Amino acid sequence: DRIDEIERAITKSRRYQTVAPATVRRLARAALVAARGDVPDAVKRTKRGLHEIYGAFLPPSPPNYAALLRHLDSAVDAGDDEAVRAALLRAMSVHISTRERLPHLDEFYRELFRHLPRPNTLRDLACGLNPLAAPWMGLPAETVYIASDIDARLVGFVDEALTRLNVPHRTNVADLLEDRLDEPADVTLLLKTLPCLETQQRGSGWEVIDIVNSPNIVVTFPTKGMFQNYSQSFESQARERSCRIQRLEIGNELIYVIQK
Ligand SMILES: Nc1ncnc2c1ncn2[C@@H]1O[C@H](CSCC[C@H](N)C(=O)O)[C@@H](O)[C@H]1O
Repeated sequence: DRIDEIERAITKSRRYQTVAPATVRRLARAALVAARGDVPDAVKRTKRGLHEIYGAFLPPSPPNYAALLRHLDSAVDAGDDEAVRAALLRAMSVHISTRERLPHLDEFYRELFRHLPRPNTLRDLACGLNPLAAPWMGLPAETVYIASDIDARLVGFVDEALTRLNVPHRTNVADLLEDRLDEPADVTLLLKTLPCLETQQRGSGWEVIDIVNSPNIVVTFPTKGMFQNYSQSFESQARERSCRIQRLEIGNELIYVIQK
């Protein structure tokens, strides 16, 4: 019952009302045991935990997605590609992490896909608002975009955006530390996610990379001794598994293209 109680408080009007029930329950269980059974403290622990992995990237209250979609529609309707891209850039900027890549979006994907095969199915885990980029990805017309994150409204908005861009897609609310990763996908994107997973569960980072059913994985780390920290640990861990990888650095992002 104590977990249900915590969750009820975590339906946290504003910030965490639509976070994946699976994520709330996982955090609440760890928080309860760590809080010595004190629900009030368990609630604070969970809330704080949610801010670390989710809340920190988004607004104090849910973003105004309706307005973001409205602008998207006007552009798509007016058949103005410039307007569509402008509306997409504006939307993606609501998510703090995704916002950091916008200045290097074209270089980022132009280069990234030169090191990848032409995908039939692109999976974007802990996607943030990244899927809204794509017109920049030069994806094959038939490519199916599979995106997921930890918030239903964010993911639900990613779905509407992809629908307006007429991009074949499927979207789900999935927690990388529990949900399945066996669905086949030619390429999987794990952009600026590992650090967050490691914080939630030590070692989870590479456990995900290993089980993800994709022969091609792109793992990135934010750069803004952050580059040193991330490049050293990841690279030692890779050479420790004889993983074939190609390193790149675009904008404030350290990129690793993993094959097999
Ligand atoms: N356990 C978990 N499972 C899936 N996504 C998670 C997660 N914990 C955190 N996230 C998500 O991790 C993302 C990190 S920020 C990076 C967002 C996006 N990948 C981009 O590159 O721009 C957030 O969107 C957050 O909601």
